[PDB]
Amino acid sequence: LRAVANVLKDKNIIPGAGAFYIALSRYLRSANMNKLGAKGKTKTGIEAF
Amino acid sequence: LLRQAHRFIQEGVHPRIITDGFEIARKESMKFLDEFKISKTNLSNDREF
Amino acid sequence: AEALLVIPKTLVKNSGFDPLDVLAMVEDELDDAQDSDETRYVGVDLNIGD
Repeated sequence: LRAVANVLKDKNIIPGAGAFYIALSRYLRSANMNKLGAKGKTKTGIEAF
Repeated sequence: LLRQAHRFIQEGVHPRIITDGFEIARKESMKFLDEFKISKTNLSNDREF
Repeated sequence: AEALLVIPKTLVKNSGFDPLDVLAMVEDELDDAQDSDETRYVGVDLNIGD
């Protein structure tokens, strides 16, 4: 009942079945090489995440 | 997340950079979260959905 | 590819230099070598650390 109630209150929805986890893991990996605006040692924390 | 960071701990990586890299990736994940989310209409015709 | 990195990693480790720092400087130098369109030979320096 609470999962359905959150759809009415919060108009935003996200797909499941690992759709958000796979898309976010691949995006952050390729974006770190194009940006390079943090630090060299930060790549270890971004790749591990 | 501790298992993936365990390999870096044995190599001499300080845990602060490991944690600082997570906050940077968390802020970048919020920007991708706004583009990835889909707004659902409040209309009552979504009962089928 | 990651298994062959142990040789440059343990080479600076016995000297006391941070093995994570040398991997960041060399990798960033190889990326700028392709943008300038020239052949650059990069190697580790044990005395200075760069």
